[PDB]
Amino acid sequence: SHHHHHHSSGLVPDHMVLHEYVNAAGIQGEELFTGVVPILVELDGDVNGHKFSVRGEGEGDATIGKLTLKFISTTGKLPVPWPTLVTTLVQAFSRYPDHMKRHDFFKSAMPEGYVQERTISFKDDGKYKTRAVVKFEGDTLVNRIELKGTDFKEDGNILGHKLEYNFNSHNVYITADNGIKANFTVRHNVEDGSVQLADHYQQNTPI
Repeated sequence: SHHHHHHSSGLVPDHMVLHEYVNAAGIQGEELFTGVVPILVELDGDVNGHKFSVRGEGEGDATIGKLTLKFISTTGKLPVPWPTLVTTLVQAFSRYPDHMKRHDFFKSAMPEGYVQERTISFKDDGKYKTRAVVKFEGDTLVNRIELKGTDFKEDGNILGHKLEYNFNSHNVYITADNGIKANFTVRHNVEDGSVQLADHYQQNTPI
């Protein structure tokens, strides 16, 4: 009724390539994750009124907890730093040890999927509200997202693009909600050596 994911991310050279490593610890739909699974990501966003869209493609291998995703901004330059979109842009690919596969809400909701909603509050700055559908549509796992960002400072670390293009490791704590809830705090390195925290509040509902 309470476990975590450990997440590690590599961001590689408007465009971003993301390599993700995720495993669970702390304690029917699984058959779609035996192989390598193609992934499609679509995000439509508005931050302080700045509209943008992101499209991503890649594939995931949940038996080892690895994902590779390539993203492009289809509307030109992003109004926010790519690192701030990483957690929004598929926790079904987390590797669960055999002894706790019964807690894998994300795979067991498949193929029908789940709705994933978050509020992400950047400390001393604005917030994102996100709503996503994560599901299989044929042989492909899709993550379809609407993101609304509000209350950001124009000279802050987000709209001012002061975050380093890298990503730290995090623990994502998960408990049963007939869905799940999760809470965690992301740490973003800032170009002046400070850290920008981003509190994540998440609720997932099966479809």
